[PDB]
Amino acid sequence: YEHTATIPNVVGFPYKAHIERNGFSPMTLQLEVVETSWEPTLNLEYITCE
Amino acid sequence: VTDLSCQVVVCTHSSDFGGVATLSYKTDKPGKCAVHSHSNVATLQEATVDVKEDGKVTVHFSTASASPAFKVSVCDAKTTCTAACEPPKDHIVPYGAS
Amino acid sequence: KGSSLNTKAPFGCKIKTNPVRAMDCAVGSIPVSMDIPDSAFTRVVDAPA
Repeated sequence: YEHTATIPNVVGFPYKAHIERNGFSPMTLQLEVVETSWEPTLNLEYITCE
Repeated sequence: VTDLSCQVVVCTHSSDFGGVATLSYKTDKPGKCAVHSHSNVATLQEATVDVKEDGKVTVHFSTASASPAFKVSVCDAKTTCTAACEPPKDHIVPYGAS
Repeated sequence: KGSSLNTKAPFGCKIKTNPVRAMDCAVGSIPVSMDIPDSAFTRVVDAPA
């Protein structure tokens, strides 16, 4: 009642899992992924101009 | 009827008995058929058999024993079947018997 | 200010401004744990024959 996976994490892939247990029917599913912006723990330095 | 062809749909964990059985009773007149099955290894679901004439009369059957063999007394005969009673997901629940 | 950060980006990421987007990259997979419902599978005799 709790499966697990790991799909290709580029956007532009249909993940899908056809997992069913005994007596539950064959649980097909189709997940997709969209954008995942990186943005690390950044600290600004100098505010340079003329 | 004859040809006691049992179609055990699911071999459950399991809980309250429930599980798949289906006597493909090669019968000419469906009706009230003898249901309660001649084997204590798995507890039967129902008691009478709604006999589909030449039909898979469905039935419940619950056994918790993972090496199950269900030998029913489908009124005009016995009926042989064996399916692995595959163990369930949860841990604690209302009831079960097999 | 020469070649762009996202524009000269390797790893195929969409780079972009202040909410500093580096997204849809060609990097990493998606792990997942799916606590499936009871209602997601059909019945045991609930299926068509």
